[PDB]
Amino acid sequence: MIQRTPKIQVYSRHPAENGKSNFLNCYVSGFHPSDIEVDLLKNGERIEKVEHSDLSFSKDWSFYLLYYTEFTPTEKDEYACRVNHVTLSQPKIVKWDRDM
Amino acid sequence: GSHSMRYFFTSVSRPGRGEPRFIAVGYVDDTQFVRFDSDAASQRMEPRAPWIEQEGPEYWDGETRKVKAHSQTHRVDLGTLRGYYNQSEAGSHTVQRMYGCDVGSDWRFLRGYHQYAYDGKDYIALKEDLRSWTAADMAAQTTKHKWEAAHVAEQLRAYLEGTCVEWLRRYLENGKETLQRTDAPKTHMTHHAVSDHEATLRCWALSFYPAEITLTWQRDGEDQTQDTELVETRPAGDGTFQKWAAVVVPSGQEQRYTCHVQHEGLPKPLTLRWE
Amino acid sequence: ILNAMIAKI
Repeated sequence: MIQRTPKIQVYSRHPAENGKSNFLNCYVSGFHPSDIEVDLLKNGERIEKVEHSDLSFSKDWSFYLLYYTEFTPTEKDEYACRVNHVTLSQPKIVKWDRDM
Repeated sequence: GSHSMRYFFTSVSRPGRGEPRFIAVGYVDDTQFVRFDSDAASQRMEPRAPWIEQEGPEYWDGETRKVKAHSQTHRVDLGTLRGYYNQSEAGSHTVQRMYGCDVGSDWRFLRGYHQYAYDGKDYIALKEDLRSWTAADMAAQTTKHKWEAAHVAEQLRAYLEGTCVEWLRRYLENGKETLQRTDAPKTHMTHHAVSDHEATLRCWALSFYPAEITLTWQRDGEDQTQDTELVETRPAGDGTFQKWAAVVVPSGQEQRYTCHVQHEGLPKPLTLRWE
Repeated sequence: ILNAMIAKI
């Protein structure tokens, strides 16, 4: 059956400023079927309190979801998004870049 | 400007794991305002925008009742579609449904939609005239004949041209501050030395609504479409959107490159240049 | 608001 790979973007809601409260976003879109596992990572460890938007889909029927959590960026803390899906043989990890 | 209202329904069978999943969401333009989740505790249609919260108990009780009637139909549809295609009970399958209406700048009916998909492919859809059906394969034609005999398109057309646009207008007036707004993009550039003889120029657009936007780069006025990295427009999570476009420029050529921003919230298109 | 009639496939 139809299987489409998720596109992954990891980014902050506001421009990253060290010491200022923000939201870390991981946006997964373009995927099919709907089962997908998304985790936000702080220095390689899974963040517990992560929320996500309500499952919706684009005109071509592929799904999109926004996972997000409050965070205060620092100079040294590294963040990333870890996504697993039927189209991925192993989890795909995208590192957060504050000018991407 | 023009406006739309859309409802999206997802139904996923869960063999051995009980009832199928069912998620419904409603949108006005790019703003979600209602949702229903079969796995959530409330078993109600729930508000997702502040301007829909003033709707009283009758609205919520009626939308809850109707959304349950959508859920029950999709629960049956999964079994029915499984039979049409001679599929086993062991596999999970997906049904999606979308319908809604478009209004133009005069806020009168412009277009109506009702689309249905099985396992990621078009299954059956109402044609633009809101009177005939487009059926993808042989199985879909059995549904088409059933819906033609039951005059399903006649009732859908009345909903799409009547109820749908009337309540769209009501939502637009009630949520005027949220739905009749435009947030212009806040724009800036970044410059990152990749190596010693080329650098990445990235044109940002932030905090804009609605999602529609055009971000392009030019070199000496010539479009750089094949040489521009363009990310998909993405939600900020606060109801606005983000997008950037980047180009790799040889060092000393930054002055040749212009970034162009077209968005409804701008008084006129932007031309940006690293200088 | 939702449509009140939902025909099964």
